[PDB]
Formats: sequence, structure tokens, C-alpha cells
Amino acid sequence: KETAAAKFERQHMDSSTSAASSSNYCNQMMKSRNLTKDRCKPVNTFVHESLADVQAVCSQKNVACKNGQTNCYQSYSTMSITDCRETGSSKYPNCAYKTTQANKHIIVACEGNPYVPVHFDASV
Ligand SMILES: Nc1ncnc2c1ncn2[C@@H]1O[C@H](COP(=O)(O)OP(=O)(O)O)[C@@H](O)[C@H]1OP(=O)(O)O
Repeated sequence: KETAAAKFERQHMDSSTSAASSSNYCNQMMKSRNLTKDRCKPVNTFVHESLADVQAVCSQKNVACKNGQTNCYQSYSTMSITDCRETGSSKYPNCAYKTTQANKHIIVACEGNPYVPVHFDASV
């Protein structure tokens, strides 16, 4: 089975690119990371930082998760991220996305030993 930590890396980590490279970035990425296999995932965020940097967030600012749990943490510094929003004209299996680059603080939920990121909660 794919572990929770590995799933987070697959759905959210992209250190190979410093920013949202192109307008076609989300269409290629959502497809290659298997996020459109069962249906079109409406929104998803990719983080362009090292794995070490994102893992360190688990020891940063503790904040409440959107779901009410208390295992969420916000990064002290802004990070390069790319938001993918499914455009209305998107129709499974032809999923379509709008690529958007930004620099914001990320909020992730952490779990386990080692305490690592397992879910992307929000960007602020
Ligand atoms: N407070 C929280 N809020 C939301 N999801 C949480 C959470 N704490 C943990 N999760 C995890 O985050 C995963 C997030 O759902 P998902 O795997 O579809 O990812 P994402 O939310 O990043 O798109 C859940 O399977 C759950 O896995 P773990 O139980 O393996 O951590």
C-alpha cells in the first residue's frame, strides 16, 4: 500500500521546478501524479521547496486544522506554490486546469514517527 507520507509527496511535492513553469503545468502535473485517474480532482497544490524544508514545517507554528483537529502547522516563511483549479470546461476524463503561481505560507497536517506531513490543509 502507498503510505500516507508517500501519498503526500506524490500529490503535493514538486522540487524539480522553482515556480509554476507554464500555463500547461497543472494539466501535465495533475495527470502524471495520477490525480485524474478516478475523476478530476477539483483543486490541488504543489510545493516547490525541498523535501527537508517542507518536513520541517511539522515543528513550526501549530494551528487548528480546517477539520477541527489540532495537528496542523503553518510555515514561518512563505514558500513557492502552484495552485491547480479545475476549469468548468473540464470534463472527465479530459480534466482541465488553470495554473496559478504564488508565494504563501503553507499549512499541513502531520502524523507518525517520524512526525511528517500527511495532508495539505491550506495556504495563507
Ligand atoms: N487534521 C487533518 N485534516 C485532514 N486530513 C488529515 C489530518 N491529519 C491527517 N490527515 C491525513 O491527510 C490525508 C489527507 O487526505 P488526502 O490523502 O486525500 O490528502 P490531501 O488532503 O493532502 O489532499 C488523510 O488520508 C489523512 O491521512 P493520515 O491519517 O495518514 O494522516
